[PDB]
Amino acid sequence: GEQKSYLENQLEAVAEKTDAGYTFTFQREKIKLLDGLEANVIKDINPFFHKEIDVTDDEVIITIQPPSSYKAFRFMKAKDKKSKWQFAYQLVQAVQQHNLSRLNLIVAPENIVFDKGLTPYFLHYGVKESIPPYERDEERVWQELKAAAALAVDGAFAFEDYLKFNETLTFSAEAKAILDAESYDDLLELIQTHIDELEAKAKTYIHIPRKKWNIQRYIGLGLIVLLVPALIYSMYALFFAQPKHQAIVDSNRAFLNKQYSEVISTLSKYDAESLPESVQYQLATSYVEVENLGSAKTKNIENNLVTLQSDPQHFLYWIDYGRGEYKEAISIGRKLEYNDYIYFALAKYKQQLLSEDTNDEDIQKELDSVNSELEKAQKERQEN
Amino acid sequence: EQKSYLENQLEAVAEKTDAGYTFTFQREKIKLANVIKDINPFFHKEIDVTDDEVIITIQPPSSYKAFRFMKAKDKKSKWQFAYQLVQAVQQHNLSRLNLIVAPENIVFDKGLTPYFLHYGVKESIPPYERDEERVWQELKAAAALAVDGAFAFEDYLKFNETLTFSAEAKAILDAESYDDLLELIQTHIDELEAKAKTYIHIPRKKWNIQRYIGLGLIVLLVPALIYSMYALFFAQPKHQAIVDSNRAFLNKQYSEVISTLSKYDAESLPESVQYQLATSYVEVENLGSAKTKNIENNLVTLQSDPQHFLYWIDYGRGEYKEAISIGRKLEYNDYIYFALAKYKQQLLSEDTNDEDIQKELDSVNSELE
Repeated sequence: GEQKSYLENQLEAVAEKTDAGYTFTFQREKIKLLDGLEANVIKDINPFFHKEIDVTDDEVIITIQPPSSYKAFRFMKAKDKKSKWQFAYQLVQAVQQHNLSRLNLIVAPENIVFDKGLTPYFLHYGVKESIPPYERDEERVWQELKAAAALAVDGAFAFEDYLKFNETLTFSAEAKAILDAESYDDLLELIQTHIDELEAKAKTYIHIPRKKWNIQRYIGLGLIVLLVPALIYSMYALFFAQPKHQAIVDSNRAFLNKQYSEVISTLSKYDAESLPESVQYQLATSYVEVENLGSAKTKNIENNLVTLQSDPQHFLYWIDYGRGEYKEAISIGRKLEYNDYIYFALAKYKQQLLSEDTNDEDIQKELDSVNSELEKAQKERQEN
Repeated sequence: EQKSYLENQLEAVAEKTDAGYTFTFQREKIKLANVIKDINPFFHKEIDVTDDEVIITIQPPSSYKAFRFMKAKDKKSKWQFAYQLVQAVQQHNLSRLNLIVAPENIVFDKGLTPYFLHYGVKESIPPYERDEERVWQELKAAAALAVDGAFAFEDYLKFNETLTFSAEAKAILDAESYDDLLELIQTHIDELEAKAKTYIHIPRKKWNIQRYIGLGLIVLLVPALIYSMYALFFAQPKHQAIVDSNRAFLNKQYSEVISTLSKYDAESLPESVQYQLATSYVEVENLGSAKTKNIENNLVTLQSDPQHFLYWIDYGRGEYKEAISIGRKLEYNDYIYFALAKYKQQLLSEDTNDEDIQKELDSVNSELE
């Protein structure tokens, strides 16, 4: 199924690409050479293109060899949109600027080659009443031009789709604009606005080598993963660690001045286990002092139970008792096996539970646990 | 009043009015120009012959821009324009029309194709005759001006070994033929396309926003890192030292208080910590039981002048000249005499050539008697 191209069907010629150049072979019957020149006029358009004409008793072979750097139309499809619209602007201009009277155009893709400057060139030209296209056909050339421009810019369909079946196929917005042009200046203005819009868009863009762009991105992301711990630590050091140091300085100053109530208020927002053992000692002796027990009872606690060399559990007991945390202090008293710590905290816990209503079944169960231990220790301490 | 290159070569005044590009010559230098209308028929061309002037007016289509508008385009467009400029000169075949490849004579369309405004006429309008060598040098200078743009047209055209040209400008100006020059431009176009493949394209607004975000992160990270370094390596070890010396003070371990706060200056420590450090220096001094009792409950107390703490820390650290000044400030004669005596002992056991020590020893002995 050797299906022929548009150029081949229109001229009734075989178009091929050999090492010698582009071949356009016609039948002698369809070529009228009435002068002596043998279609010598075709060499007057692109003198830089090597042009040969072979006339035999039954065939006419035209050979066009453009410079090696010139590429066939098919190589436009892979270029960028800016280049496509520049090629289409220059393709319309080359058709519009054609003035050679004896030479007739055929705007087909198989007939176009372009240079490094994206300028299009036609390989085969018809000769007036000699080589097809025999006569000028402005309407045929106009429709060929809009289909070639649409094929080069859109590229969604083949040249014959844009050219012949135009009122049947759902074309692109860019291709419909090209194919619906009513004049050369209208199409040139349509193409110019697309070039102008692309050039304007490109001006608002920066072009960075991917390696440089990527290293700047990892630098920026590295700054973020370094700023989140530095900010979080700074917040802790400024709003938690620094005011704790000043509180430890202030509570240690108030302790030396026997201002036991001031030590309590200065360290009131801190948990006993967060404070150092020496600070725990000072807070516990301050709670013991503020408790206002007997002179002899206080003397027993301060030099036998809550000393700088005693179990830090003794400090935790008096801080819990001093902060109204009796259920917590009772557990500490049970751990140290000190029955006086258990009984003295159980008595205060009973009053704390008694302040709560007698309609909370959890409070009544806890109050029944306390009352049983207080009546057990009273009969034991009074006998032995 | 030096004119432009085009003006000096043709002996004409070149201007741009609303009617088009003006090229006015003197009647005497114009020899009897309808051939001028055969190159760009799309350009409106008029010739006015006055009794002493010939004014040529070329009006290309509105969309065509002057040579000066290439400078703001991208390098790829500048190379493509140069390619088509070399081709326009190479393809010029009209025998009676002569070229002048000057920037003030070139315009270009949306497809970057260059066009010449004024053409000379054979033995009629300058350039009167063809000059292939002048045209070749004009072309390479115009191509170099359009592509490089670092210097003016006359600098590239000068063709002298005086100006240190760019590598691209030198390549264009050193071309030996039209094909050598076209191929030279082609490899530069091909090398630009290959370089473009390794590039990412970010909208300038997006790239600028993240640059200020990134710079804002740096101005926020330097104070956060510096504060974190201070809090971790200076503020935290000082808090632990204050905790440790306050624990040792409560345990009557006066020598331990001294060694815990030894790396800190007395004025950097809080007043309560200064008190504990001073009473520790007083205790370590090992004075009399009664003498120590007088100091601890009359001079170095939690409610006394912090200068008393500074005196005992200076005395305890061998800073006798500093302690003497503090004793003089508090007007306490016992603080002056007791520090002057230890300063005399420090000066003793050094050398028998210290006249400054003998003068200081004579000052202390007179006040004690």
